[PDB]
Amino acid sequence: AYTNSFTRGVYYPDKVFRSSVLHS
Amino acid sequence: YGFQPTNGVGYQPYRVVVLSFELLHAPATVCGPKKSTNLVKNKCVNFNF
Repeated sequence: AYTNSFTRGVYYPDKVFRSSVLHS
Repeated sequence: YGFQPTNGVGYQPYRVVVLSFELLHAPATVCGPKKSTNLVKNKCVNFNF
């Protein structure tokens, strides 16, 4: 079988805190 | 290498050590002869963390 993720597999690219900031 | 004691320099064996300091993004690790010295707060200060 195969299935569809929707919005899955997002990890914090590294340390360094951060707040409201649409960071790219 | 067939090393032999009667070899001119530049053919004698040299031992090598390569130190590589890495800092992926850890929170803290090894250091040097620091001092710790206490801290403060509310005063314009020159700091090193």
